[PDB]
Amino acid sequence: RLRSTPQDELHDLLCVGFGPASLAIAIALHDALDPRLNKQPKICFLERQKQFAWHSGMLVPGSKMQISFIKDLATLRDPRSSFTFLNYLHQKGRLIHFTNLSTFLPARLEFEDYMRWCAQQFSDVVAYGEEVVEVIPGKSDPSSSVVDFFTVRSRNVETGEISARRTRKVVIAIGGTAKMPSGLPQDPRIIHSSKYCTTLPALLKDKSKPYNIAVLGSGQSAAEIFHDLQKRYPNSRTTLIMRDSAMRPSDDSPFVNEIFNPERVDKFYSQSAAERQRSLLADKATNYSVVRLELIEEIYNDMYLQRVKNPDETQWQHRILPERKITRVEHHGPQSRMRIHLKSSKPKETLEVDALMVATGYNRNAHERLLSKVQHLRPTGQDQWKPHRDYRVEMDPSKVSSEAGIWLQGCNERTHGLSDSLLSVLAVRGGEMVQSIFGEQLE
Amino acid sequence: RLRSTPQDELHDLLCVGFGPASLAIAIALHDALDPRLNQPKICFLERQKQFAWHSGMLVPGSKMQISFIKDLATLRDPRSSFTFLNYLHQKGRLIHFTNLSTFLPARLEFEDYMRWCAQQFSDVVAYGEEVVEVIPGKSDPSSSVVDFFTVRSRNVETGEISARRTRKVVIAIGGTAKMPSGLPQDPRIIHSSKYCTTLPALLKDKSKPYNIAVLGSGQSAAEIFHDLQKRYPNSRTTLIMRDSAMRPSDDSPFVNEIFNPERVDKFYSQSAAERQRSLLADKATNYSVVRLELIEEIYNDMYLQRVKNPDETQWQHRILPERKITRVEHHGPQSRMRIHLKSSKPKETLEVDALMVATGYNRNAHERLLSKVQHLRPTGQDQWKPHRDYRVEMDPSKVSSEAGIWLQGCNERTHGLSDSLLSVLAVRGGEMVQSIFGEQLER
Amino acid sequence: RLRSTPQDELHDLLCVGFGPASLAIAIALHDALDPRLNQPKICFLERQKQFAWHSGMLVPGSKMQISFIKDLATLRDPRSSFTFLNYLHQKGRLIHFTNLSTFLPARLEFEDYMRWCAQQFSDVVAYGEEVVEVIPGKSDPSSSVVDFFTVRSRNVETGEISARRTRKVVIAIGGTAKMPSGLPQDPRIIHSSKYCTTLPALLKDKSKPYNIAVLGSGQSAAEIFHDLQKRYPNSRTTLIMRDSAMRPSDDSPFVNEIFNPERVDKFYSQSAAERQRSLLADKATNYSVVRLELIEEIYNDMYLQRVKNPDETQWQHRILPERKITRVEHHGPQSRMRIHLKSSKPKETLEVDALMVATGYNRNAHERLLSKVQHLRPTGQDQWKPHRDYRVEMDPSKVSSEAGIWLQGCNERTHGLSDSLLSVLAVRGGEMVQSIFGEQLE
Amino acid sequence: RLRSTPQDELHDLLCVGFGPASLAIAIALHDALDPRLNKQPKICFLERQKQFAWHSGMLVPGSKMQISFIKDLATLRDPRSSFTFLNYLHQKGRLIHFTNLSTFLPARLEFEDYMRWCAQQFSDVVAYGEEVVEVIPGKSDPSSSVVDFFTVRSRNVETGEISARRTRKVVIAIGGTAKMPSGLPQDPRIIHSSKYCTTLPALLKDKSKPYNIAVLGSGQSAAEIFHDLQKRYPNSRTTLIMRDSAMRPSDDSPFVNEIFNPERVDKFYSQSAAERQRSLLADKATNYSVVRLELIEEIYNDMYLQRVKNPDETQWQHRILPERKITRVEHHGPQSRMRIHLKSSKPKETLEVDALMVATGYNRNAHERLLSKVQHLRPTGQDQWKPHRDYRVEMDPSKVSSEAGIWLQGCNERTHGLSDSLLSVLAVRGGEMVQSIFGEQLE
Ligand SMILES: Cc1cc2nc3c(=O)[nH]c(=O)nc-3n(C[C@H](O)[C@H](O)[C@H](O)COP(=O)(O)OP(=O)(O)OC[C@H]3O[C@@H](n4cnc5c(N)ncnc54)[C@H](O)[C@@H]3O)c2cc1C
Ligand SMILES: Cc1cc2nc3c(=O)[nH]c(=O)nc-3n(C[C@H](O)[C@H](O)[C@H](O)COP(=O)(O)OP(=O)(O)OC[C@H]3O[C@@H](n4cnc5c(N)ncnc54)[C@H](O)[C@@H]3O)c2cc1C
Ligand SMILES: Cc1cc2nc3c(=O)[nH]c(=O)nc-3n(C[C@H](O)[C@H](O)[C@H](O)COP(=O)(O)OP(=O)(O)OC[C@H]3O[C@@H](n4cnc5c(N)ncnc54)[C@H](O)[C@@H]3O)c2cc1C
Ligand SMILES: Cc1cc2nc3c(=O)[nH]c(=O)nc-3n(C[C@H](O)[C@H](O)[C@H](O)COP(=O)(O)OP(=O)(O)OC[C@H]3O[C@@H](n4cnc5c(N)ncnc54)[C@H](O)[C@@H]3O)c2cc1C
Ligand SMILES: NC(=O)c1ccc[n+]([C@@H]2O[C@H](COP(=O)([O-])OP(=O)(O)OC[C@H]3O[C@@H](n4cnc5c(N)ncnc54)[C@H](OP(=O)(O)O)[C@@H]3O)[C@@H](O)[C@H]2O)c1
Ligand SMILES: [Ca+2]
Ligand SMILES: [Ca+2]
Ligand SMILES: [Ca+2]
Ligand SMILES: [Ca+2]
Repeated sequence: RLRSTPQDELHDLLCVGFGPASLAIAIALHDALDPRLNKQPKICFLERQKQFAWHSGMLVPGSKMQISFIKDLATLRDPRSSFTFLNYLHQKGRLIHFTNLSTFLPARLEFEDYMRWCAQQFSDVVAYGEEVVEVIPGKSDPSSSVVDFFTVRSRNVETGEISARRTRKVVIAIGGTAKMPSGLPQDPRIIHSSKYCTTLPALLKDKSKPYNIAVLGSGQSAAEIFHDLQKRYPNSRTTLIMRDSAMRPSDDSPFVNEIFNPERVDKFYSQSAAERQRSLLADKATNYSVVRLELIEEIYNDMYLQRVKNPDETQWQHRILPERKITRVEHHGPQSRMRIHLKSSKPKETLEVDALMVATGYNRNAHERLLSKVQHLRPTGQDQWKPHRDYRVEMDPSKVSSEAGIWLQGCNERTHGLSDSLLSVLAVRGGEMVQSIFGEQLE
Repeated sequence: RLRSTPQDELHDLLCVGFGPASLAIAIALHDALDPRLNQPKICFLERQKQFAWHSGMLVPGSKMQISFIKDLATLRDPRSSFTFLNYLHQKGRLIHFTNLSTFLPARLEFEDYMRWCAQQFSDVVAYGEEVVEVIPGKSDPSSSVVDFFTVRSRNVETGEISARRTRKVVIAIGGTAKMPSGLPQDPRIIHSSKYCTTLPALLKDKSKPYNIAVLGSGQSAAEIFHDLQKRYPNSRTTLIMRDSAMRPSDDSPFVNEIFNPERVDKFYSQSAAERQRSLLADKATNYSVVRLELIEEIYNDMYLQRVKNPDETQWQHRILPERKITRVEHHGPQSRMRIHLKSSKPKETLEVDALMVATGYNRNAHERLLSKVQHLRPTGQDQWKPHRDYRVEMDPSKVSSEAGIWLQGCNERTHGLSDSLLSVLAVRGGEMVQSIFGEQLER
Repeated sequence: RLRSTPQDELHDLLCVGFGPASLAIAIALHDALDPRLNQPKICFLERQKQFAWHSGMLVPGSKMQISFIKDLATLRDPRSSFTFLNYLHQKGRLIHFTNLSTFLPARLEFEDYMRWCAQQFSDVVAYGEEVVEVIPGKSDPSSSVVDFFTVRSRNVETGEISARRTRKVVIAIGGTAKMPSGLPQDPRIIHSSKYCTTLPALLKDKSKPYNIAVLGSGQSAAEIFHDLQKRYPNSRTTLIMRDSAMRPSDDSPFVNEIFNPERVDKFYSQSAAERQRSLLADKATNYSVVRLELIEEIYNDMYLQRVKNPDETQWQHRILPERKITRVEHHGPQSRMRIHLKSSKPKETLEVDALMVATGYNRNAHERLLSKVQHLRPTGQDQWKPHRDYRVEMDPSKVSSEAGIWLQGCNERTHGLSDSLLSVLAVRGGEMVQSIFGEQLE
Repeated sequence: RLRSTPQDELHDLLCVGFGPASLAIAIALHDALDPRLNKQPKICFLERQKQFAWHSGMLVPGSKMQISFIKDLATLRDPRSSFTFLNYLHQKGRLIHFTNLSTFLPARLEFEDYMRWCAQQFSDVVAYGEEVVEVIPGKSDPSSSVVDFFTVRSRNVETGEISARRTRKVVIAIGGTAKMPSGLPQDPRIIHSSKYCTTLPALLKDKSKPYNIAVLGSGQSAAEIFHDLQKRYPNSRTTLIMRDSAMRPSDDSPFVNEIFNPERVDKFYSQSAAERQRSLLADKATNYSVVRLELIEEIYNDMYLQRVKNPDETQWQHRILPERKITRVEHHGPQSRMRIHLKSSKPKETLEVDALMVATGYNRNAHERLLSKVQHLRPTGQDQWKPHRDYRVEMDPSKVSSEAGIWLQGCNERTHGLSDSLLSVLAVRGGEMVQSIFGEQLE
């Protein structure tokens, strides 16, 4: 229903990224325009992938959502929305079938399809294959001392051509970038977890071959990869390398998990920086460096069966090496394998591996580089973009028109809480964003 | 949305009973008239003084036995405003229920949801009306053809009789208590359906060492037996069952596809012999079975008695399996009742202060209620025959086409094990609205 | 420590079979001989070359269906050296098993536990011996009374016949494959009991798109159906069942009291009518049922196919309910058989490279084995009748009291649903040692 | 089979305390003397309580063990022992019935009965009702300057009379003592969790009275008390006061829990003090200030039901006050209720309560007072007892004979790991203790 804006027109809103966060904004805008639900803006979305896809590099077989399907992209804002997960199922003729599953945790493949089904209804306003590379200040009058729009430049991921689009307002919703240990070198055989399903098969084409494959880390991504490798490459020898002493379980308990409630964002944001830092630390185990207990137990059971076959752990096909860090990687010459050097992680062993899967998490700072050509518009003394409660970043008012602005989505954990980077509050936050950006225009 | 019809007018439809089945029809009619989602003269008569859902069995901790997705609207249209999720959103409780991580709300909570739905229809529901007669009406003195029905109800407070005229009747009156034959009439012999409303009046002192027997081994018997040991901590309770053990309900996913709304067509279109065979083979999904978790809790309570005393005969709370009651003897209120037991195979004497009889329900009450119109059935029929759309066969030479009677909730034999449950109410509500109002709504 | 008896001597007891039932007797005799806890001339004959527990069905990930406490000793004496926990302690694995927090070891692990037990009786077990007949013996040329038995066994690898003489015999030979009568004999039609041992030799290319059918809907059919989809990832598998659905086994605690060892006394004393009715009423504990967790796993795999394609007819792996096989075309050089299906209610065909037949077992094989002594039964018996202590009725005028035959594992009709399982083996082994050797040990 | 030594004789070993730690030693000595298990020392145990009892003040209805029954007092050392939990069940005629329970976690009540069954076989070497008060040095030749025995002085609970027993070797196995926040005054209405079942009923006799009852803390003891009070006093208003933001789940994941393995004691002890501290910190959530998830979920569901009835948390019968600390208690005067003053626990609110349950944990320092009169025998420069791997404390060899010594049990978490104070390694540690104390004597 949302109609396209011509590429060279002045947009009202341009969103960088079309993952769940921008999709929830698109959905919330649709719903706010729906006479059936409420009491058209010139909008477009740029997405570097060639079609909608949700962490496709980590769609390992059997992987599940880590959040109740009720926390979809609409329901917590309005269960009557056409964009609920249950309505998607009903449109697919699968609602009763999903009901008989008796699970709150769909396969990630299914929840990706739900979001693909939503995203297809916005295809007229999404430009796929466009990687935004810079955002530059615009002036309607060149002799004005005030920026009143932004030019967003994007690179065609197939041809390299640079496109430009003008917009009053920008949303940056680009998720995370791979965090690599600084000491690891670049090599086609060292692959971050985010590119597991998508590039490792190309590297290791023979599923029956006895590859040596190592996994670095001990959070959910590492555990899913380590566990999947033993099925994907049944004759491989896999090694899980972690600096902790053990995989530790994610905190799914209900009182702790109320920090993810949508209505907590007001209170979290109003707290002092010192309190927000302490709170995030105390609740870290709900999300970071932890594994769903059910997957830990599965891996533990697999280890036990190896113990039944051979009591000597050093002889096991699949091994966990706890409290170790990689200190050196040899990787030159035509030989297939790298030599990983391991030391204790407390305050030498070597391994010959065909590939090293690096499951060491994500950073959420890439908006600083994307926004570098407008960062002179920030107030003096800021080395970082500062979002208000409504996610609009602070601009020097002598330099930027009140009609122009930039909002950040998904990189605001420090100011808005641990739910900021997840699916947890997207339905409600998308509704807040539509009111913040479009509210006056709608009325 | 549904406006009252003056009590004197010729109604389009009168529904007898305002339990979940009739409520689902009201909701389906509301949704069919809702321009977001897509007036007849309708009224409902309910004997209870307000909406209430097996209030006599609202024992503490009792839970739904069916996923909340099978509420009164979602399987027909997840966008409906009458979904359980939207009810939670309207109550400010949606996020809190999400953190519960359960498909099975407390029965108390699901009653409040349906009561919240029911309040939307307060203009078209007359509470405290017990329907006692359905009378054939002939608007033409010069024709013996019946073209409407007069429904007579007795007000439970005044006892006055009121009459309403309607073209069509829905009979949606649930079940009546099934009692073993030959029990004496004694206020201390109480059917499970009146457990919460009658037993506390009879046994007022919660600390007294009452002897309380429970007859049966299905879900009602297990919930009552388990609850009595908490409600009367010093009581001596006895579960009497003719089976050798409580058996677990079948909640496995392939078997339970028989409850899918789209299976109604398939079940109906089978011969009487195959329908009868089907119901028998699948009986363990519903009848004479207990949810495994409750079985396990009762078993653990029994085990703890064994820890304290190895002699089962001296336990406070006991199960007497493979027993039948030969008679319940009484000598007035001055003394306990005496339950005489023998083997249920093709002996004990119990002295009790009350006998909870959890022996299930019959769904044949519509036969008495419709006795004054049964001469309009085709020659030879001794029971009402519903077609697929739930309308009973009438002799077409005796009843007009504008007049009809439908049955809801008593049609297991022709429509499947889901008929008496919540399982297909949302979808069946939609079909009923089509069958009864479809043309009227098309014009 | 059970010492061997010279083969030509007259044994006190000869046991046919060395599966868990006979093994539980050996363990109970060992424990009865141990003054720490509290020698007859005994020998066991086993057709397999070593101890093995349904090796043809040791599917990856398959689990015990009974708590490890019902091992081969604990319910009779938790102090026994032959408990599962002591075995783990001896293996250095007890703390590691504890951390699993499960009552259900892998079948592979429980087999190893019983193998560890069985290796301690190697002095009294002859493997590779298939018993073929039991013939009566009369040690007195002047009396017509049978007072011993000769057990004749064919060596598996040499085919040579050996004769062993014994006063008492135990038959503990488990079950035989039950096949639907209308199926023909073909290398591509394999009973579930030979899944792991026979199917790989027939279907050698783990990556080829075979069509593989599975007949039945009990635990065996479910385990094979689910496993085939991993073992042959490109196969098209089909579960053919005459019921409408896989149904869950009853593991609920009151019902499962029927497996309690002390229940055998009460069950045995019931009438034949009551025992038959009782067995029927409790059938869902054991027969034609699937553990709920596995049903749900199979259901979830079906659901994921529906996510990828809503048309069930085009799914890789399918279930075909309320079907019966009316005909199999298997003659010809074509690698695939054609299966003809009809409704099982009182024209579709499948072309398959193999049909796995998971249709259960019979436990009547002792009738053929004992045929040369069946004239010793009392008149008017067409079956062997076990007493409570598992000794079969013999005509007193024909058989001396110091001679007898006991049956193990085939007495469900008289001793209850626990008879064929591991459930009462520890306790039953103790009772058997008392019945067979009790007067001898006192 | 262990026979009494006359009270006035020189014992080989005297154990202070007869809880699970001392009982495990008694069991290991018995097994070491059994020719079945391995092909008599003068020993006595002194126990303050009148019979064996295992945290009887916290035997709340429904409380369960938090460790697999396989970790009983013998099995991990020798599954053949007559003192295993499975053998105890067999002796009681309950083994099959417990098997049908399908649980690794007996009721605490049942596990206490198991240990009482073990303890009663040592009744000839245990003096109950004896509170040890001091350990004093002994010189068999008083003119010499070498200590070669110890006199253990104990107060008879019934008569207060002091008796003295002499021994070469002493074991201190006295568990923990109630830890109270230093700011709380002494008052009969302020009760530590350790005395909940035994003292609170004496204080609040009428189970139907609407008492106000507060609970301080958020570990397992606070959760069990908070949950139990709501059943024990159905009309009470209970309040859980915690300085954390929420109850947090205990870590029962299997890799982490390998720290409780008996064979890990060697690994843990052989680490530096820095690394022992760091590791105890990393694994703290297995044991301290945490609650079993299933209990958290049950309390959460009870709170949810209150919310169904009334969305305003301030009106709930039972409430949780997070991030609070008690700053003042008013408790002088004849009024039934104390006034508790609360403030935020972050770096005006009052409650009036009939009682305050203090679930603030335990200290394990009480051995230092009992050994004060021998702490001059430590080597020069120690102000704390230093146990070696085999749990014997370091003595100055020029002052203490090699045939005399003191061992500590249960208070050595610092040096021996998180399992030290639990049942986790008692079977194995008992065997080790028998070898250390009586090894040469038996060989
Ligand atoms: C493997 C994995 C599984 C997860 N599972 C869950 C879960 O089950 N439940 C849950 O609540 N959360 C989960 N998360 C957390 C995750 O962050 C959210 O699920 C969600 O993806 C966040 O949405 P988003 O739109 O903020 O970020 P993303 O999903 O990362 O989306 C960002 C988008 O922007 C695009 N983009 C990036 N840079 C540019 C650019 N320069 N120009 C144009 N486009 C660009 C990317 O291609 C991407 O599509 C998971 C995270 C990972 C890594
Ligand atoms: C204790 C109990 C618990 C159950 N729990 C579940 C569950 O968790 N999930 C599930 O799917 N099903 C459950 N059921 C099955 C139950 O039948 C349905 O939940 C549902 O109540 C059926 O709805 P109904 O409108 O058909 O009948 P009812 O709910 O019985 O309602 C019929 C109505 O008609 C009224 N009535 C009867 N006679 C007259 C008259 N002469 N005049 C006027 N009014 C009359 C009654 O007062 C009542 O309000 C349960 C049944 C029982 C007994
Ligand atoms: C696939 C499968 C899985 C099962 N899993 C379980 C479980 O987890 N828990 C449970 O309680 N029960 C289980 N059962 C039931 C099973 O019957 C028992 O576990 C157990 O195997 C019975 O032991 P048995 O010794 O009486 O028979 P078996 O285990 O069958 O042993 C019989 C032995 O006799 C031998 N034999 C046969 N004929 C001769 C002959 N003529 N001469 C010499 N030797 C002969 C056989 O080789 C065999 O070794 C399972 C059954 C099957 C088929
Ligand atoms: C409420 C609670 C529940 C617990 N549940 C578990 C569990 O389920 N699993 C687990 O692994 N651990 C559990 N623990 C940990 C607990 O420490 C162990 O269960 C166990 O109690 C340790 O035994 P111990 O003998 O070292 O100390 P205790 O059990 O404390 O025994 C110490 C004994 O010494 C006696 N004593 C003390 N001082 C003197 C004196 N001066 N003179 C004479 N006698 C004295 C006491 O009377 C007492 O009997 C629990 C602890 C608590 C508080
Ligand atoms: N199925 C799903 O829904 C799914 C799947 C995957 C991930 N996720 C979610 O995505 C988010 C990220 O999870 P993640 O596992 O990818 O990342 P993560 O939680 O941040 O874990 C990163 C792991 O790598 C380690 N690590 C980080 N830097 C390291 C370094 N320089 N050297 C050595 N080790 C290092 C970390 O150890 P330290 O803690 O010591 O730094 C940790 O073990 C989580 O919220 C997760 O739940 C969800
Ligand atoms: Ca949860
Ligand atoms: Ca289910
Ligand atoms: Ca069970
Ligand atoms: Ca665990």
